[PDB]
Amino acid sequence: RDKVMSEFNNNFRQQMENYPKNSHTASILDRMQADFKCCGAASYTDWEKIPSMSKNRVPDSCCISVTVGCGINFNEKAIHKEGCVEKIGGWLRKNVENLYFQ
Amino acid sequence: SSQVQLVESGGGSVQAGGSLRLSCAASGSISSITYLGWFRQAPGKEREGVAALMTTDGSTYYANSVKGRFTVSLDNAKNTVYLQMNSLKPEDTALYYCAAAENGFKIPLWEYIYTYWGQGTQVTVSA
Ligand code: NA
Repeated sequence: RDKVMSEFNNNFRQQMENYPKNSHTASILDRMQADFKCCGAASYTDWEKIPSMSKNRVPDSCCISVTVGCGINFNEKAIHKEGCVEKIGGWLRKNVENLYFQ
Repeated sequence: SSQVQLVESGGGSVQAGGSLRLSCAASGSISSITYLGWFRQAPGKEREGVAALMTTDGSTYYANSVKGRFTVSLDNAKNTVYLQMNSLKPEDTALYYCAAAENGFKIPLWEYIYTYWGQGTQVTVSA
């Protein structure tokens, strides 16, 4: 659905806003970014708009090699450049009658 | 995480066509919970969502392979969520996990939205 897409886009972005505030939210987005090898919604640059995330700081889960603190002062070559919304979203659309039906 | 604990019970071994009722007792800071879900991991297979209940409105969600046979329900007074399982098949054999999700994503049968997990209870269904 485009409801599946629009909602996932909206929710992923709202969860990015809550990432600094809620360590459970942080753990959830971390597992998404690490397991699907993606960062941010459209792009890693999306983190630039999130408080507690300076410029040149992304979650460690965006790193290609996840080590403690790797997202601090990150280099573009060391991070997943693709956004999570299109990548995870296409996976959700491909598995929709197993994740959302009542 | 340790703010919420989930404890499953009611597993066992039954002959095909029989029934079980799993229960999951939630404790800790559970007022945050938006979905209570049941996941299962069968021998040799990845974990899959089976049934989920949204606390917000009581809505329920089922995997297609269990629709009509399994029912998820919540006894608020006991802080316990149930999975009634009827007409059990050998392919229902699995470790069943209780899980809980807080607010964030509205994808009830996807384990990536759930933060709290029980240890699992074994369900064995004989041919
Ligand atoms: Na959660």
